[PDB]
Amino acid sequence: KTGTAEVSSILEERILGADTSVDLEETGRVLSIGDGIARVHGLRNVQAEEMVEFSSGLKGMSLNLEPDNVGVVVFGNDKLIKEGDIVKRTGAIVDVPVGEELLGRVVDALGNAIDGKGPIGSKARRRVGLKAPGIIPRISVREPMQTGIKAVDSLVPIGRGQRELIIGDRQTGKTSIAIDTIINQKRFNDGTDEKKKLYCIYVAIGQKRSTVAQLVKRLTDADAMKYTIVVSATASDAAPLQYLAPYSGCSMGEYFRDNGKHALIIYDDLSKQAVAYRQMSLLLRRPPGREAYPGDVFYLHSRLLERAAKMNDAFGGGSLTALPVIETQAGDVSAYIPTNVISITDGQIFLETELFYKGIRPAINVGLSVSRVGSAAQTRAMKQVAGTMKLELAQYREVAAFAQFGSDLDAATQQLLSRGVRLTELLKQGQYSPMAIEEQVAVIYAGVRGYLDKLEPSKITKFENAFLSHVISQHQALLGKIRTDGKISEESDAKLKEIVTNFLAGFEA
Amino acid sequence: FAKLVRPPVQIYGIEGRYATALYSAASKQNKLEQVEKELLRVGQILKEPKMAASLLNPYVKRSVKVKSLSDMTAKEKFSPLTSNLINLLAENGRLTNTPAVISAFSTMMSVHRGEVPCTVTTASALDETTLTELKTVLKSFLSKGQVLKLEVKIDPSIMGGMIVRIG
Amino acid sequence: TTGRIVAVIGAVVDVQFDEGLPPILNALEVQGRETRLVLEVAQHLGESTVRTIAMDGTEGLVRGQKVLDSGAPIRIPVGPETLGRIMNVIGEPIDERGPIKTKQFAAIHAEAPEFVEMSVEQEILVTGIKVVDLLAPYAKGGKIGLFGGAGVGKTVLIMELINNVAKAHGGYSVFAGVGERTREGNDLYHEMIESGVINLKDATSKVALVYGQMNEPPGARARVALTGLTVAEYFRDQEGQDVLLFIDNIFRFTQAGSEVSALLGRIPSAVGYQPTLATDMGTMQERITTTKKGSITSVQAIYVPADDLTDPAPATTFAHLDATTVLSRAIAELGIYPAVDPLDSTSRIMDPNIVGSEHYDVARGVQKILQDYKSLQDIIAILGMDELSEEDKLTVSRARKIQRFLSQPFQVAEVFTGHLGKLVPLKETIKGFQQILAGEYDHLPEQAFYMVGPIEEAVAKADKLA
Amino acid sequence: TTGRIVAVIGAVVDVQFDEGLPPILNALEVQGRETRLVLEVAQHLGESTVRTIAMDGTEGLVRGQKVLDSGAPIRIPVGPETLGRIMNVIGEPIDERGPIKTKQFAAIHAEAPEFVEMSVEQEILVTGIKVVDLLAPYAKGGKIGLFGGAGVGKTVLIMELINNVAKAHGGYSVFAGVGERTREGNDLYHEMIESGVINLKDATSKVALVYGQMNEPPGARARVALTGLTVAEYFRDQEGQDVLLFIDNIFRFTQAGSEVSALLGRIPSAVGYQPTLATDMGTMQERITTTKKGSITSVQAIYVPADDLTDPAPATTFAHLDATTVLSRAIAELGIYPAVDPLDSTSRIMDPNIVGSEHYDVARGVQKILQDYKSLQDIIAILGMDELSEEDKLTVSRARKIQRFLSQPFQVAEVFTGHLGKLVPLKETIKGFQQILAGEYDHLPEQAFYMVGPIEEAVAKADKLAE
Repeated sequence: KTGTAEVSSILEERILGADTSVDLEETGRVLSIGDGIARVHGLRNVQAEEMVEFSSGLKGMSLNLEPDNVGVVVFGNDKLIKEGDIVKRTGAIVDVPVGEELLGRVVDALGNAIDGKGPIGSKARRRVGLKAPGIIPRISVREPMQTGIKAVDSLVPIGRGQRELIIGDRQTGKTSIAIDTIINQKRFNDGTDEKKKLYCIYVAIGQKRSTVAQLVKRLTDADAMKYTIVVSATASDAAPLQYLAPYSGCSMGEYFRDNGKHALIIYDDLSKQAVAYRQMSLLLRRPPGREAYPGDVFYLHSRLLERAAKMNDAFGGGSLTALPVIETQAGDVSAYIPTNVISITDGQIFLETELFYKGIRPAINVGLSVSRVGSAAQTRAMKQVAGTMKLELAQYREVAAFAQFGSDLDAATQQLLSRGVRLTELLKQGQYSPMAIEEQVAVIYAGVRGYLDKLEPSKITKFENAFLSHVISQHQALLGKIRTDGKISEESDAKLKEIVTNFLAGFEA
Repeated sequence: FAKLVRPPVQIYGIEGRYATALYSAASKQNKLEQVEKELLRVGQILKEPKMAASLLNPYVKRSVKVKSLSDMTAKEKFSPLTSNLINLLAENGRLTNTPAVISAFSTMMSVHRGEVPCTVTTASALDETTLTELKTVLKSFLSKGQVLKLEVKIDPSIMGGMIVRIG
Repeated sequence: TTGRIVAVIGAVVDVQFDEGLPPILNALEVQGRETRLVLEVAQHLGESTVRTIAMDGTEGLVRGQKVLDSGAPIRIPVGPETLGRIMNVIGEPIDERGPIKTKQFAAIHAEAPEFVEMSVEQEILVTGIKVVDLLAPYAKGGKIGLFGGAGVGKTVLIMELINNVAKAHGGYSVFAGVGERTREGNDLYHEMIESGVINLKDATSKVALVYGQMNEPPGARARVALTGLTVAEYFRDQEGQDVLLFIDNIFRFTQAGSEVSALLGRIPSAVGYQPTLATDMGTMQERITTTKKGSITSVQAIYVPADDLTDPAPATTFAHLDATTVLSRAIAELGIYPAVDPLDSTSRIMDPNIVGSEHYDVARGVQKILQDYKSLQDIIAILGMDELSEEDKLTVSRARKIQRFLSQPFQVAEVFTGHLGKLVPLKETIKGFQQILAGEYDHLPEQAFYMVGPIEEAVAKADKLA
Repeated sequence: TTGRIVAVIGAVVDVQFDEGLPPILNALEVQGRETRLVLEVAQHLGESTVRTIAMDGTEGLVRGQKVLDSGAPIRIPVGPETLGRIMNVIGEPIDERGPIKTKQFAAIHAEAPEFVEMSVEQEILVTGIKVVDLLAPYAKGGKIGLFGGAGVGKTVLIMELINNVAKAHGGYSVFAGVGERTREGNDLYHEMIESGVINLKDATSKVALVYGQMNEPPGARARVALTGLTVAEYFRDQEGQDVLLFIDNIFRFTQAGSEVSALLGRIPSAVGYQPTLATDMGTMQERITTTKKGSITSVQAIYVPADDLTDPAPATTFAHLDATTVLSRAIAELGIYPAVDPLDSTSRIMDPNIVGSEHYDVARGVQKILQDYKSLQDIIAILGMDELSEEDKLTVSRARKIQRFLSQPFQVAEVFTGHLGKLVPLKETIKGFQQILAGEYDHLPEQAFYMVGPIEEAVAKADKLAE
């Protein structure tokens, strides 16, 4: 600024004051350009954070309203442009297309196809620049919500509207898991309780197309894509795009939320997003901070996440359940933003690879995993069996305590350990394994009531599949019932037991 | 925007980033010289405080400092784009800096085609020289002046020290 | 005076003010804003350009907007008419119940009580959580800093404290939700409604809420604190009311500040932490006392940054504390609700004079054992189940009893803990432990002490199985 | 359009163009530097000045000098004649046998191919080497990063793979020796030459070599990456080919980027990085793929600085991969080559499905045992033994056999090893370890398992090792 236009060309005419007179106000000439940062001279009158439009067609946005020029993050190329290029105002900040036809659709973060399903239709467009709802506008989470993963639904019993951190490592199947959850939502979407229909928004944040491609392919396979947006900021992305993607997502899901719908956004992951943004700030020489990160990216997110909610029905009728993902790298949440984030959600979900290495998908460090919420995010159902199990794993862990000290100190515990092992078997949960609760509790019940202590741990699982098919086939009645009861009923138990015993008996013998 | 035009000297820009504007500006429209003289004038037209010292006084509002220092006065016949650049250096506070732009400038239509080599005493004395021919010698002859020991010395001009300098 | 938007680069707004720069902290009102867009003047850059801070919403702002200075800081409603009402920083409802009908206005700053203005009164108040009384005495005017696991203990505790207190102590509370999670406020709300101590039919709530939430600029989040202070100063000074000032999170303030220092161009102190971190605090704590009229005892949530304290920020904080409750996650993990790090749920205060001399002593016995107990524990990580050199085991176990006994089930967490409420009236507490020191619990085994109210109930519970 | 070099601060060449600036990225030919000095426009610095980058170095430049835009970005020779050649960025004969006469030219730029135009979900390319496939099976056309400290036989190992595999592979391959020791490349060359796969009689080979050695000025090293890409892309799609893309080392590439980042007047980053690292990569890695038109299985050697992975750059890196070979410096340090940390070298691509469960499971048990086994290792390490559990002992030992069983010596490089110990076709692999799972072997040695091939023979060796 202090050089440019103090030096000629630019300056060289301002002198006269003849140079459109000046204008460049609803126009700009690219003052300097390099590298997706169009310092654009002019655009002078501008809104704040206006998305502007390029002579290369393209967008960039005038975030930085400087008194001279506009720091424009150009969301892309520099090989198009060469300086002085005309930037025409749009007078307008971003709002993003939103709609419900995005359900069934993979778009880029532009909310434009990449799907190669031709184009999407854009019904609505809706602000990304839209704030979070209010207290009363929210009615807190009531629901449960099944990922179809006993462990998950049990130990983090999730409702909807809920902001909750998914955290876990590098392609560790975590994402597989995340998919499986998503797969689970299918049944609800094949169900008809809208309130159990969770519209999935998979924000792919900086996640390379190839990586998307299989994955999407997987979604295709699940067909569940039909109620699913895949908001796609792949790795290739211009940073503002990757960056942008959540806010975009944010407009759409709140929309759903507000359209009564219970929306789910999977942000995978903001760790990357942040890089992109940070990078963006920093490039603007809007300097870094802790962990090189400048800090109101948190505000960005805090606010972002404040936009995820469970609406008071009078106030929205729906939910946007936010399942952010931060993919930890070495489980690292020392990671600034994780430290922050830890401070942000109403629990966070810890994954432990080791279980994974043990084979055990899931990975979980349950001990560290939390839904503080838990129960607001649940139902009667699970609690009746699960409480004890959690506790019992506490015990199991406890004798792993005394595996920080030891291997044997009680008979009981030789049993308890046995029991513990049993509980472990159940917690091995395949990837691509979406469930209904009744199964989840079902499978829990025998063992947690001891009757699977009576079996080879490896075979528990075997039982379970088999068992499942048994009831499915047989006790379909019941399955209807437990499902009816939305809980485990005395009847169901007893009958369950009876079944169980028979099944158990057939499996065990 | 424009395209590069720079009178001989020419310069480096930078407090002459303006100069260079007018090394294209003045140059173009070729009131090159009009302003060339303007500048000269300005120099002392400048030099006395007043509505100028005004700036110094931070608390005088630049806004109206321009409308005073340049309104009635610096447009006294300094205007074309000249008041506007005044009013630019004005804004851009490059007013205390302005002399140097003139300096910089003024080696411009004349001195634009200056004389450089660094030469003992009152060395070169910006003129004009044509590199194909010698011009050097001539000059020297003209004078049998300068100071050359006090002024530039037999060490440069012919190493008084060097014989010392080997050891 | 008037300003011009000349540049907005994020919430750092340079306004070139078109006229006289009045003092800083002047709230400027942006014209061309269909919001109450307060800017706080931040620096007089000179030639009437200020660096100002946006606290309100953006994206749309004209480079050229018009700013009209309120010429002073914000004036915001202060006075009792805030009770019930959930006001944001701007004193404006966010109760969504419409007006907050104080007709007294205030600059959100306030002054720092002089040396004489210490009506600071050196003694414990109580609200029945065992552990507290026991370890860390209470203060009239005092800042107690509560560290730990929000919404799993720290917050949870706060809420209980809130729960017992507002009712029990008359002299109100102020809650300033600094970067509050709307959601938690939602929840809280519903709890408050439910509890009805947020009186609304009679806005005679025993609590005022001031919120400067997550979805707000740091500037916004930062200032709700001052505001809240101003308000509370009303209740103390004016209303006598012995406010409990619940802050969640001063840390979120801290954050807002910290980013801000940078953004202000400015240098921040260590680790990036705003260098004025302390002064903000300092002055603010100095904008506290027990005045003659009242007491503002502050109850402070501190996101224990990285659960670190060593951490300069909490390092600073400590200077201002009158009690600190540092939870021990191990303890939280140890179940124990309360989830204490008792050794650091501390108060410099406590003395056999200050508390019961007994109290003190009993406590000293406890503090002692616990110190020691750890030492033994170290052997146990490498050397036991429930057996070593038994006397020594005994102390361990007792320490466990004590431990267990510290666990005080909590009603608000019949949901969270799964466990219902217990409040242990103080003697019953002291007696409880004092007895443990007296060790009759031998006759009575240990474990049942885990999560009980008075010590007996554990006895009942044990016996029924023995 | 012409510029004159106005500021040279190193090979960051500031050219002030005195008129029109072509868009950023134009390859410029400097008018004077016959030392074919391509400047790539990097920035339009403003006021018709660009920051351009010398690929090259600079000594002798007069501040002044005229630069003439080469009017495009780099045009490079492409097509098959680059096979069996050493190309640099500009495809010059570092074969040093004269040109790499092509038809085709290229902007060394290429972008990410459409997502739909990719193949969506790939199918396993088995990796031969028992340990390797087993724990990390790859995808045909996959991007594998081999994290590993270079030069630990790291490099040797890749070569050996090449040996096994690239040999075993038909299609074509692209080899990029970036930043690596010219000396090793020299030998390698001759070795390929020798191999005659670097055909001494085909301009082609089946493999094209592209080099961006360390001793170069950065741009050259940096940009050879795009180049190599362009070619391989050329072959992949155009030649429809199953390309193998060998990169040694992306690390030096990344480093090259980072190094400049500062100089580029940008901020460097954490650790000094290129803060654009991600975008660079994202876009780049996405330039990479196996589309439908061909497949590039890209084996990308990754020097990992101080083996710090944690170290953000590698932290990033991971995204780009879908198979990681994480070498354990410790294991390598045990001489044990295989040296990998395989509970760190990963593919989710191992499957009960794709890899069938047997393999898979056998692996899961393995991964497991080992994973547990390390955990103690340390404890016990100082905490010695027995007042314990000896079933653990069994696993420990077993783990150790297995451990050793992963080891296969550097077959070929008898110069380094003197040892052979072969490759294990996959069923035999599964079998091998599975048999150890059957633990029959267990009264047997440990180094029997060390540096071999087929478990049968290993067993044979066990017996033999038992004298």
